[PDB]
Order: sequence, then structure tokens, then C-alpha cells
Amino acid sequence: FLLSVVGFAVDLANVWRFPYLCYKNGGGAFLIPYTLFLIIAGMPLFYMELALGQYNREGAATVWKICPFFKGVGYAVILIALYVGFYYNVIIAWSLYYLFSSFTLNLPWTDCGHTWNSPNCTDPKSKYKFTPAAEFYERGVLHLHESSGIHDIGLPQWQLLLCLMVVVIVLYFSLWKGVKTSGKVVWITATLPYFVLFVLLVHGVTLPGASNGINAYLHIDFYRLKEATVWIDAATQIFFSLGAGFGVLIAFASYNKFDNNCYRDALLTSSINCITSFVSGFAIFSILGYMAHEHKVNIEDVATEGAGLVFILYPEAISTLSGSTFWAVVFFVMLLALGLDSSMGGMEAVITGLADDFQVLKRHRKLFTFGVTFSTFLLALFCITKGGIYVLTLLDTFAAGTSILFAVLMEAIGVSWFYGVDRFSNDIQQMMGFRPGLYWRLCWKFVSPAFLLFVVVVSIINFKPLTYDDYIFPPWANWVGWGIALSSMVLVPIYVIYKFLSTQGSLWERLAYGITPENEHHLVAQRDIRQFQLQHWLAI
Ligand SMILES: O=C1Cc2cc(CCN3CCN(c4nsc5ccccc45)CC3)c(Cl)cc2N1
Repeated sequence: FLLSVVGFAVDLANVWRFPYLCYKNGGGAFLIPYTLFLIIAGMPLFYMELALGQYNREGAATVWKICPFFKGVGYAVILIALYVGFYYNVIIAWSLYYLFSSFTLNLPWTDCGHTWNSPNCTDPKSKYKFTPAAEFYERGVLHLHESSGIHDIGLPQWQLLLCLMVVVIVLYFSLWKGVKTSGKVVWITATLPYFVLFVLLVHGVTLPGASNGINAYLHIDFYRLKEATVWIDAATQIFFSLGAGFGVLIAFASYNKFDNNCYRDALLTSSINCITSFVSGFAIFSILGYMAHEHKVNIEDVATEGAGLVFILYPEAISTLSGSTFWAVVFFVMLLALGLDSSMGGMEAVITGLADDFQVLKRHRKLFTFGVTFSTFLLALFCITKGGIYVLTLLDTFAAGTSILFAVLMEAIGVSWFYGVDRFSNDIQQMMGFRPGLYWRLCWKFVSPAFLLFVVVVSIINFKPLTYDDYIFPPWANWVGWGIALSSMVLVPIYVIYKFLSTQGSLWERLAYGITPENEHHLVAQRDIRQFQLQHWLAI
């Protein structure tokens, strides 16, 4: 089964979202708070999720039959997936346009004489926005020059609408009949991305002036580590790239067997994730160093720090290889495959999580997938407009920020403190052949929550306004973003209150029906609750 651990560790979050986060934070100084969070609270909250899903064969919302008070955490990890699906599909819509626009002998992003070119373009033969490759993305693809801000936003663009419809149709017809959407599409996302990355890495070392871009990647500065921004960016990116906190792992583990080894599958994914991220950063910074001996400017003053860094970088590196059309086609085919697989995984996670709860949607899958996909298309229509990059930035900043860390922290607290690390270890020993040990028990009970809470608190206290590289957002945009962020975090206490007023009895007999497994129904009456003695809470 050593193909899924290779075909799933890389997705559209290590080749798109990691480059610009590494570039913005400096490069190198971003890998110190990345490995720490991967070792401390990235592997344990992958092993725990896999074990929970494999033992309790339920989705991401009804798995909380071991502690009914915490069922709101299951509902709080579906809205985040919905938002991520919206802007994920919007972003995938660009790769189709770039692939279709590359079936020529002279690529559009190499010349400075096309219709969409302003009378300020400069051909070398904050950010410089007049370069031929960065002007294409801004004008002939996004049409950003017709929007004055987030308060203007024109009508949707008719050229990306067709690509969005194509992506929506592909997703629907992929997830319309069966859950097995992984046994025939893992032979393109497991081999091609590695080949393309290797070619790019082996080419980006002979470029003139490419040593100055790798002498800054392997150079640690100690003044960016005293500010609480990289510590939050790395913490969010770890959970974005690993899959924890979205409910995907539980849903995809509930369909496996009862003798699978989660230990090996958890230790064989983080290593590949780290290696892929390091290699991607190396290649990206090599290309950035190359694009400084041409414009004769500094490394920090080239390119953007937004979502278009890869679309500005990679087309400017394909043009140097011999046979540019072939490599462009291969690269964008790989991007399309990665995006489609990730979107399919997320949508399947949402659908399974919602269908395991209500049994009426389990018999109607074609009428439910259509509804989910149509809602996603309608709510993703916003980012296709003229000023859609502003909405994309707002969603990227606020959809999964503090909310995902809060959800993961609540998951860890509910699984450990209120259930029992002893009970979890006994279940794992019943399923597999061994016991979790001591490192994982000490990590999942004391160390991981102590870091997640610190990150959440320091992110709440140290909040900075929202900008896009030249544009300070209006003040009400921050209010809207915080409302979006709180829309997921507010679901945890609401379910607690509802379940407290829903049951019948006294306070002692109402608090005792939400801290015990649902199958131990005839134990509360005989006053047999193990959570009322210190021996349960004194077990490390
Ligand atoms: O068994 C298994 C299954 C499995 C899947 C994965 C991929 C993790 N990725 C998936 C996409 N991600 C989304 N979260 S929400 C959302 C909404 C729309 C589109 C994408 C998304 C981010 C995390 C990994 Cl790395 C290991 C394993 N192991």
C-alpha cells in the first residue's frame, strides 16, 4: 500500500501555498518554526485522527459518540472545508486558462506587445508590475485594472466562468456515484509532480545569478523570530498541508480495514511533506535569485507576496528551458491533476460527514452532490469578478486562521482529558498489535494543547489589518473577516447548551449523560461514572 503515502503527501498546498508564505516571511527563518510544529503537534494529531477514524467507523461529525457534549466540534470542521472548497475551486479555475493559453509556439508571457499590455511595459532585452510575465497575470487573466478596491467589484468575467463550470462538472461527475474516487487517479499525482519538481530543481542551479537566491534561503536571521507572525503562519500551514482539522482524515480512515498500521502511515507522510516543502522552497528561491540579475534590483523587491507568486514565477522559468511549450503543458497538466484530486478529497469528506449523520441523504447521493456542488459554484462566483483577488485574499486570511487551531485544540482536549489516554491506548492495542507507548501519550495530553492554546492566544492578541501588497483594506472588511472566523468557533458552546437543555433530569443526572459513551446508557442510572474520581485525571 506504499503508493497512497506518496500520492497523498503532495497536494495543491506544497507547490502553491508554501512558496509565497516562505517568501513573505524571509525564507529559512520560516523553516525553524515549521519543523518544530511538525515534530511536536503535527504527527501526534495525525496518528490520533487516523486511529480514531479507523476504530470508530463513522464520519467527521457523528464520531463523537464517545463524548456527546463535543459533537459541535464535528460540525465546526465542515464550514471550514466549505470555504476552502470555494476558493480552492476558484484557484483551480486559473490553471485551466493557463493550460489552454499555452498551445502556441510563442507563449503570451514572453512578449511585451499584446493588447492587454499597458504603455509602461519594459522588456529586459515593493514589486515591479510592468514585467511582461507579471502583466499577463494581472491584466489579461484577472483584469484587475478595472477594480478600485473591494468596495467596487465589477461583474463576473465571462472567460473564467466557463472554466469554473468545467471544473464543477468534472467534480460532480467524479463524486456522483461512488466513494472510491482514489483507486484510479493516484498514478498522475504520485509521479508527475516529483518529476516536474526534479526537473525544475536541476535546471534552476545553472541560471546566471541563481547562487544569490540560494545563499539567502540557507541564511537564518534572528530578528524575524521575535515577532508573532511566522509562528502563526507555520502553525496554520502545517495543518493546511497535513489535512488535520478538516475532517478528511477521519472520513478517509473510516473506509479502511481494521488491521492497518497507522504508526507507519503516520511516520511515512510527515517526512515526505517536509522533504517536498524544503525542495520546493529551494527551487522557488533559486528562481527568485535568478530574477535579480535581469532587473538589477534586490531579491525582496521582485515578484508579489500574494497568491500569484507561482503563476508569476514558473512561467518565467519555463521560457528558459528548450522546448517551452512541452514543459508548460506538462506543468499545467500536473497542476490541474493535483487541484482536482485535492478538491475531490475535500468534497467527499464534506459529503460523507454530512451523510453519516442524517440517513435520508445516504439514499439520495446524486441529488445531494448536485446541491453541494451547485452551492459551491454559486458562492465561488464572487471571486471570478474583476476585483476577485481581494475576496480571495480575505477568504484565505480568515476562513481557516484561528478557527482551525481552535477546532484542533478542542478535538485534542475532548479526546484526551474527557475520554482517557488509557482508554485510547487500550483501543489502539485492541485494533493493532502494540501500545502507543509513552512519547505520544505525553505529547497528545500535555504538550500539543499547551502549544495550540499559546498560538491561538497570541494570534488573537497580535492581530494586524489586512492588505494586498499596496492596498489597505477598508475597516469593515476586518469586521466581516472576523465574523467569518467566528462563524465556525461559535458552534462549540451552542451544542453544549442545546444538549444541556435537551435532556431531562437534575444537574448531576444531566452532566453525566454527555461525558460517557452512548453505548454505556445503562451505567448512569447505577451511578457508574469513571470521570468523577481523581484516578481518571491523574493518568498520564
Ligand atoms: O488516508 C488518507 C487520506 C489523506 C488526504 C491528504 C490530503 C490533505 N489535504 C487534502 C486537501 N485539503 C483540504 N481541506 S479542506 C478542503 C476543501 C476543498 C479542497 C481541498 C481541501 C488539505 C489537506 C493527506 Cl496529506 C494524507 C491522507 N491519508
